[PDB]
Order: sequence, then C-alpha cells, then structure tokens
Amino acid sequence: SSSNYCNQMMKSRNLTKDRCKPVNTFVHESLADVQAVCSQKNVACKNGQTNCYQSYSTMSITDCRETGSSKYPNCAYKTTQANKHIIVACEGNPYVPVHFDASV
Amino acid sequence: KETAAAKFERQHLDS
Repeated sequence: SSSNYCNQMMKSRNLTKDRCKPVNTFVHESLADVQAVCSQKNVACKNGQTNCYQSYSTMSITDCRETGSSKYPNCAYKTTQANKHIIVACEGNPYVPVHFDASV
Repeated sequence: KETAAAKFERQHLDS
C-alpha cells in the first residue's frame, strides 16, 4: 500500500481496506461509454451463461495484480496499463454492467 | 445498501 496507482486506488475504492483482493481491473472511460457495451457484441460469459457483451473497440484499462510478497495489511500490486476490449455481464433495467468478465 | 451496478462502478470505473 505504497503510492503506485493500484495500491492507491484499491485502497480508495474500498477493495483493500479490509483484505487484499488478488486482481482487479480499472477502466478509464466514461460511465456511459462503459454502459454502452451492454448493447454491443453478445458473447458467452466464462461460466457459459449468455448475458456477456464484448466492446467493439479497445478501452484504456489498468490491471492490478497482487505481488507474490503481498500479505494483509500490506497489500502490494503490480500495475499494468493496456488498451483492450472489455467483456462485461449485464443485468437489470436499465440493462447495465454488473460484473467484469475479462479484457482481450 | 450498494446495488450490483453501483459495486461494478466503485470497483471498476475510473473516469
């Protein structure tokens, strides 16, 4: 928990205040552009269900992955920035992203 | 409390 982006944002967003979460992905796009993926390419989710959608374009994403030396309370993350297609599972009305399935 | 859609935004969006 020492000032790279992942350590800072995992703490701020309440993911690592009470545990170290092994992996998390942050999407640097507007909320409505990420919500727009729920009407883009329909694909199967990893679990087999079919309410997943893949973005037509790549999006700016930061992957945060715990190091092999990370132990609560001192969570530590390797930060990887990339531009990738995101795959989200969608539910509700309005039909909105509720789970991040993958980036490709 | 927090809906599933709200949790997705808190955990994964950084606009």
